[PDB]
Amino acid sequence: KAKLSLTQLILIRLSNRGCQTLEELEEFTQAKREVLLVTLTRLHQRGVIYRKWRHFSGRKYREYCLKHRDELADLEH
Repeated sequence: KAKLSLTQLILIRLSNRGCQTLEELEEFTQAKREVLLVTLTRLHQRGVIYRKWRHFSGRKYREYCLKHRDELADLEH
């Protein structure tokens, strides 16, 4: 993991699985949430990684999908 950047780690992780959570990316990278969010946000502005809230077990959690139309995210969720 250390050999790759946090950008590479997230993108490759989301390449393996279309959508992951911040907590799952946290465990994957072992990086800080804020630091990962910086990468996710900068990629989000580039239209690379998209975000959507999903209600689960009485609580809403935000998850991130790679190369997934935001419109489609709204339709699916």
